[PDB]
Amino acid sequence: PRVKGGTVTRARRKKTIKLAKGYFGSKHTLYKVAKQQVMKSGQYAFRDRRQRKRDFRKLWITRINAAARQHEMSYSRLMNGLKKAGIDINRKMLSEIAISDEKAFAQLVTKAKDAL
Amino acid sequence: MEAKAVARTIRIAPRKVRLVLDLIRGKNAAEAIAILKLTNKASSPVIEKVLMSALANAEHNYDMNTDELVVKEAYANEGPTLKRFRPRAQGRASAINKRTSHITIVVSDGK
Amino acid sequence: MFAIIETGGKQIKVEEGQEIFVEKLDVNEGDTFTFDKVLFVGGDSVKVGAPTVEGATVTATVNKQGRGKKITVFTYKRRKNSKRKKGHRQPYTKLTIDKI
Amino acid sequence: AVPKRRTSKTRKNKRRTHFKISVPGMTECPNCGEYKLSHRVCKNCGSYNGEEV
Amino acid sequence: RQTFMANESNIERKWYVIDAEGQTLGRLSSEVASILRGKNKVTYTPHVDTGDYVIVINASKIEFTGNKETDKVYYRHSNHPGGIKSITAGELRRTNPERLIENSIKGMLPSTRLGEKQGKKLFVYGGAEHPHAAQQPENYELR
RNA sequence: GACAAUGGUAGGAGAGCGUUCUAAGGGCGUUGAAGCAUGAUCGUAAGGACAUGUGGAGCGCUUAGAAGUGAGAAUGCCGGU
RNA sequence: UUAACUUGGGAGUCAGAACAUGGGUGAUAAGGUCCGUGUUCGAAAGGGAAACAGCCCAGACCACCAGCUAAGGUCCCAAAAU
RNA sequence: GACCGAUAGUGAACCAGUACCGUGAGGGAAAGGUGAAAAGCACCCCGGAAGGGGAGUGAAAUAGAACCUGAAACCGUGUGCUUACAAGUAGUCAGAGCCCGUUAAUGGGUGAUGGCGUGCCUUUUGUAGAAUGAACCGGCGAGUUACGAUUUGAUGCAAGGU
Ligand SMILES: [Mg+2]
Repeated sequence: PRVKGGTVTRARRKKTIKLAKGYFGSKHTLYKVAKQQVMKSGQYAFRDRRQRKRDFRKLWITRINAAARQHEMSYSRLMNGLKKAGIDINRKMLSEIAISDEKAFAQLVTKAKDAL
Repeated sequence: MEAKAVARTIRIAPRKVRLVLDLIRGKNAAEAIAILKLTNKASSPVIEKVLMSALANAEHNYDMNTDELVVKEAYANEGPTLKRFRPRAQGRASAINKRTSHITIVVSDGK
Repeated sequence: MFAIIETGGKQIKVEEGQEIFVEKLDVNEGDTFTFDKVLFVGGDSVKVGAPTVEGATVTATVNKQGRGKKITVFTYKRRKNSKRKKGHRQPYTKLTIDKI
Repeated sequence: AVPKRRTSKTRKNKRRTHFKISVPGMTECPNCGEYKLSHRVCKNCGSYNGEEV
Repeated sequence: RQTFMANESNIERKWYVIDAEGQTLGRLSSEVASILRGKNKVTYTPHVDTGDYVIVINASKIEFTGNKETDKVYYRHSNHPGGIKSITAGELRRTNPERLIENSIKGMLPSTRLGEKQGKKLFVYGGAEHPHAAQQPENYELR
């Protein structure tokens, strides 16, 4: 029996265009142009879940380095002592202590100089 | 309370109409009759003859006065073409698209 | 005050009356959980400060356990016929902090 | 020489910013009480009023 | 989750004036291009304007070691054909010492939508006075 | 519950969604079907529902059968712009 | 430590490229051309070499705003020792 | 009739080998649908007329002979956020400020500023390639059946099977 091409070329070419709303100009209207931007906007996102984890570490190290220099110590002298003086567990997301409570961040700097 | 009078499939183009309909939008209805009677284009008496039907269907059969009326929206959509050809040189032929237009004038009275 | 807990291979700065993403634990809803491993507990005046300090435990109370938003994972390569397409919902656990 | 690309709908609508007509520059014909185009006579009853035509 | 993002009404930016006498040219312009980007402070984030306004006085007494006074040249072009123009760092100290430091610093600033706004927190003066006494600066002992 | 594996074009092997039609068992439909339109929903993928609007008489589900069985490109072919 | 031979079902391929190292031909010429052994690209993403299939470190099951390291790096652009 | 349902099945569901092309033999398309019943819009009003808007027939004219449902491309009119010192394969991930309020879930629209980022196929030792192809949207458009051959999976019997 003749299988007529039914309502599957409606629906398959909506659920790509509806993913692609918010794009400039013709990249949200036409099929072929908004198709091949959806294939690249799920490829850019795949290397940006892997890059997000290592570019928020190029920021936490920047804040700690701009915290120990006012106590007159390097950064590389700060994550040396806190592995060697204490067994203060390696954490750099918890440079939130240096922002919030400067009185709390001062006693760590005391303990780092104490056994180095 | 608001009226309208739609004229459709007028022989004139759809881009040469909406230069004149751009000019009278949001203006008092007493002026806009007498702006279309001073411009020297080709679609001024055509638009004028349909503005004077939204100003007679707003006084008759709704019974509102024609001293307070204001043009709320006036827009020109597109009607079907008439594809005729033109015999061009070296045995070729090019297609000439005579387009037609729909004209809609809607007056209001601020209520 | 505040304290630093260690839950899912990573560390969370938490104070009081606070709700959190934590990756999946083994409790039903309406239960009570206990973090026996705290690191730097104390605000301005309260201090201990220690390598994996002992004695202080932090409680919690589970509000719901569910799944995050679907993160569609696509990857193609040009000039070839290669593609892949997946989808993922990382399961979490929402808590509420009752005592330090 | 032919176009190299299809000119878009952003570049098309920008080019006809300056493509329009201007207002006629009307007056009020003070004897009949109509509108007329200035420095012209009236198409109805109407004087020129510096010339009474 | 628990991270901080300092924004348009969560920071202040106070003033610094730096005596630029008796010290070399590119050893000075690193403790200025880091003050303008704001790496002396915690609550440093990208994508906003932290930092401090920096004023430079005594531009006339910066230094050079070796023959940079005669063999460092500043090529610029003018987009007409045959238009390259040369100027040396010995005649630039004497003629226009306000430009010499101001391009020793703006070569060290980032991608140039925000690095145009960071560079314009810098005031370079030739003598020993400055009309910015109404803004209350202080001396900054740079290393 | 331990310890293991999992980049991949030509190509070999496996496992599935969907479309029209027929047979059998059950079922919704003018107190509104198919189709179309909008939506912040569900599954590991193709794909499945449901909620108001338009629409005006026929359509899905479970097991098995049979194919004119799936379109982004062929200076592809007819129609529209 | 974990492959290897045997019998049968189904295709693909027969245009190869740089670098390293033994030699021919050319001029101890070419990103030249023709053979032996090894690697990478072919069919391989990622960090480095400013940009750059073939050079150096290393083989992506998906998620995380945790951790320790390789080639290479620590004034500033640009993470880390003026 | 496990055959087609208006680009299908005859070239042809419409008065088809007909408009139309050729001196001639010969080549050859395009077309379908109001409603259950024409009850197919009396009369007033702007108009030279077309075409409208009321009143009326009808279950509905937002089914009026451009007559069932009415997709996309493409042209319009309105409005919440936004843009006139900036070098853009137009996205992505981090994110202030503003206007909202869904299938209720660690929500939606918009995007000042920062990081990374040279379209898709086809042929290649190798393409962002300034090598090939497509203006865009919609339909149609390619490993099939027969009678044999051989191996594999099933099943019925088995010195006998058919
Ligand atoms: Mg080009």
